[PDB]
Amino acid sequence: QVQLQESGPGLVKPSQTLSLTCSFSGFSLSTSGMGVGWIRQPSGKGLEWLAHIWWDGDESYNPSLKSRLTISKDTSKNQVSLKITSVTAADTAVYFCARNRYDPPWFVDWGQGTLVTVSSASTKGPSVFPLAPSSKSTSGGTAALGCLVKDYFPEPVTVSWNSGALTSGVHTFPAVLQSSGLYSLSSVVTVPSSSLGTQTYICNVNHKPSNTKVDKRVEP
Amino acid sequence: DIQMTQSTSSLSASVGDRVTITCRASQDISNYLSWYQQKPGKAVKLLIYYTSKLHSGVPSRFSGSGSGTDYTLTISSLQQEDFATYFCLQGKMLPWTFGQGTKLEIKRTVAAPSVFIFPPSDEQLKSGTASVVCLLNNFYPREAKVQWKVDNALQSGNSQESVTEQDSKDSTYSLSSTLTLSKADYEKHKVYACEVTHQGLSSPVTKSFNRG
Repeated sequence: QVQLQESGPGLVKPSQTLSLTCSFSGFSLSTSGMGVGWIRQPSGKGLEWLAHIWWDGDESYNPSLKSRLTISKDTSKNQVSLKITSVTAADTAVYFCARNRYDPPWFVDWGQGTLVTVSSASTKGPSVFPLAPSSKSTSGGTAALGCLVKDYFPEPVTVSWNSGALTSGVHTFPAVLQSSGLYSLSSVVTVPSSSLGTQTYICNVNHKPSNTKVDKRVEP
Repeated sequence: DIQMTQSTSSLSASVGDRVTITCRASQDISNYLSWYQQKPGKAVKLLIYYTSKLHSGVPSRFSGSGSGTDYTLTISSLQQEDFATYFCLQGKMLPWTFGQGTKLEIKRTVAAPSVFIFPPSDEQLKSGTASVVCLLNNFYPREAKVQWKVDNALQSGNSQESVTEQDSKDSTYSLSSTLTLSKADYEKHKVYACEVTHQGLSSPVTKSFNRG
């Protein structure tokens, strides 16, 4: 029933202020005992608690982020915000918001998170190339095809197949940082060779930071 | 400041196994401990709160025990959907602190990868760059060796690898390897091969193509 969603700028320059918002439904932050917390996770690392705010406005902060955090709430808008001053590459992480009722907090519901990259580098849209299925993949068996999403910054890029109608056998690989400082990824799908053929395969690419959208038809 | 520790960083366990995940607090936390499950690409979920209380909607195979400093999360009979990173959290004193996390992998039967080679598209070549892609599809265990051969010459330093998280449907992994070289260097050679070494293969499998 309860839903939480984090939102942020995605890319922030070093020394600037990062602003994050947690938008929720299914509960009220005016309900006695209610609280909302912020937790972060740097790539390949664990969970770190950052801040918390109660229904009565009482704020709690992790001293490891000393004098850099400001947690606030707007109960009439079902929103909780987090402000992080003087950001550095050490603040690059996925930011999550979570809710609890009563003390101590049992974080009962969490949002999916928002990725924040702290970098001076400019936003760049990707080029999308088809990975055409081979002439001899497996005649009357399984064929593999995909899309190469190359030279973009920052993360993330959204990849779907046939506007979300094709999910089975899909593998969207985690992006790799190239020597140029730009990301590259491949998204593949294994399908029956007999449908190559008669069924249309389109990869839908959306790089939200640059608003670069590419839908590529992948044919043999 | 309460320090939380999880002695197991990561482990693999078979479906049906009894799994034990420990958490240790630097001082008495008076049962104010909760367990969280982080599945790849999904929101974190609360499993157990106040040491042993089961969160609504969580199956009974998940149980919590402990007192003072030592706590344990038990999965009585592991299911294939249980692969995730498990975190403990203390609520005894501010600042609230988490354990480092325990990554649990599903141990399944060995499966050889299905190997596919993709030449650089005609569209990409029109930009002076050529990317050759090798796909290793649905294999177990995670460990796999990819060797790029250009006109029988072994390549080094010009390739990058990416591995997916464990598959929710069959407990396998998939791997993508990209060989990067200029269009000028791409047109100089004819044979482009991807050699795969994996536990599921009796001998290494090679997938190749002729540019023309």
